Amino acid sequence: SKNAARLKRHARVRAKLSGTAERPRLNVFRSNKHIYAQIIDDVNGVTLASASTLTSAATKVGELVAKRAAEKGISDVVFDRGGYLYHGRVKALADAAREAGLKF
Amino acid sequence: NGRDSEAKRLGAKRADGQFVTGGSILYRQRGTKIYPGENVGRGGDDTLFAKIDGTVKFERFGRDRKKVSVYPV
Amino acid sequence: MPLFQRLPKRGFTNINRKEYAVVNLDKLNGFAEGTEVTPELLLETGVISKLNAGVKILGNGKLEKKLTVKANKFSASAKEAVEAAGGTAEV
Amino acid sequence: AKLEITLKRSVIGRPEDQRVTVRTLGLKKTNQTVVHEDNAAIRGMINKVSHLVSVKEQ
RNA sequence: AGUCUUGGAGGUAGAGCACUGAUUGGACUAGAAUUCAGUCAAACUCCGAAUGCCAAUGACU
RNA sequence: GGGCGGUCGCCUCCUAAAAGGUAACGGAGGCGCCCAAAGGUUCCCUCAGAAUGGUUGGAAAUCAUUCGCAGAGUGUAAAGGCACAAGGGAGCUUGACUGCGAGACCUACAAGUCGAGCAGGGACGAAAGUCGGGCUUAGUGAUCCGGUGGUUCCGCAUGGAAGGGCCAUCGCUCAACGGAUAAAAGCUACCCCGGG
RNA sequence: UGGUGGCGAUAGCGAAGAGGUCACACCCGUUCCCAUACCGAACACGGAAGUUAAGCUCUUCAGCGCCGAUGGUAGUCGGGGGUUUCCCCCUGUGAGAGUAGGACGCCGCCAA
Repeated sequence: SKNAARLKRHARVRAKLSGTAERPRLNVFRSNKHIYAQIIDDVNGVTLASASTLTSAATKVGELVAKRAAEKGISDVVFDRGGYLYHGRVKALADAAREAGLKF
Repeated sequence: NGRDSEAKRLGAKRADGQFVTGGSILYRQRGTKIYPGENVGRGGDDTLFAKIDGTVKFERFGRDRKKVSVYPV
Repeated sequence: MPLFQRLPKRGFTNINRKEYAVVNLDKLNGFAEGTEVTPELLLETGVISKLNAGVKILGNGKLEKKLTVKANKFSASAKEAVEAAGGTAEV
Repeated sequence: AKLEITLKRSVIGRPEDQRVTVRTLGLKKTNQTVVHEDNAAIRGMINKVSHLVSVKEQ
């Protein structure tokens, strides 16, 4: 189903890029209700930054993922497209936090 | 049917726990029998080598898939 | 076939190559006083074994006092080392 | 403790490495005798050449 | 170099069978695809063995 | 035993005794290439065949349904490899690149093989990154000699030119493939002669 | 309860119960962002009436698959011996098949 497809897509994208060497990865979770976001590594699993709300009016709240990342602000973090195509709210959640002091 | 082609040099290049300099020949084989591991790249003839100087180890993946890796000294 | 009959020949040769006599900068460290150091005194005492086309001075080594030098050519690093001790470079 | 080791056959006609192991024990003439302290490495040699060397424990 | 200590390969026949095959026993029954499984495999493969050589780090000689 | 025939390079298996290497006039097969796309990149994609419903329709070309762990496919022959796909479908492109290269593999040498990383310039994508030809291994040749170019060096008393050097590039079935010369048939025995 | 994980399906498939204030899913349309060898099916998109019937979750089953001994074997690595198109002893490590059995999961990280 949709979920499975998205998972597979993410895996395909995880199979190429990992990045997690104190330049961690930042994932997006897109549900039918709202959009979740997590920063996480590979072997570690620690979530240095985790933002969520709980169209792009939610991405104004999706701008908070760098405003939480402001507390630390320590190396660049690679963005994860998930199973979501860089078109819509997922693509507008990267630049939003990019301007606040994140280099990606 | 007496004609025979030259047998290309194929086999193991290094062993376990051996100080291997980076870019040194490791395991070269046709196709992809042995998957790459940590700090290991691929070549034109699917040959396994090293990038950084350090020791070498042996391991596997699933139920029938081995892979090589090189940990820094 | 032997190896030398598989290596191809290498350009050509010049009919007149000018090779001057070279002396480590260190050859002037064993002489009495830097004065009128003309190549016909280099060739008499025998620091140069044979004058050919010209006398070139090389900048390998450290100089000592000032000594009048008369040479056909000069290396750029050799030019300053006599000009630092108090010698003259008359070409 | 200690261990006494004596040849009873010769190395002539025996295969290659069995000449080398009994050379590293110190034996080079038949009916020679050498003394060595016990070990797992030395005891492993004797299981390689047992028909050749008979072992004498004091 | 020698031995033991530990982790690092190879499918050789001990072999039997999913794949390929030699087959036929029986087929399914249009005796060609294929059904329950007996056979044999130098060019058949889901399994692990006895020495060496690659090292390794120690021991002893 | 000399004669008749074949074979003389390269690639995969089999002998070749479970890996480097390994013989026989031992057993099987392939090749002197192809393709600007069957290429690079970005993003999606799962398959063959079984089993139903008929307009052509055959035991069979298509057609929508239940299914399939690969019974599919990958320019080419095999084996090794592969459906987190290398295998399908499109967007977009010419990295089928210039100077190189720490090192290693192979082993008499000559060659041959893989290469992180750096620079110059790009392609592609938001980015990270990937790209120095094709899933891997075959599809080629010496020096020598002449040919077409880019040019600086040199150019014989002085200037030129002539001619050569130095880079790009052509001509080899030399096929008895590490290539005796540009060139080359039998012949005869009473035979000359070193040998069984 | 969600997210992303870590371990060689012991994770799996299969069969039955539980469900959902929240979580998450379906469900409502295409106004544009973006869509189809054809299509709002998917990808998008913007919305909360809702059943949970499924997906997902909690809980059971040895149905299938998987994992797996112990012991004995076999062939041999030393060494020995006979009748040798081979056979037999002694110190040596010891499988596969087969069964007992393992098992319908464990172990991190936050978030609510």
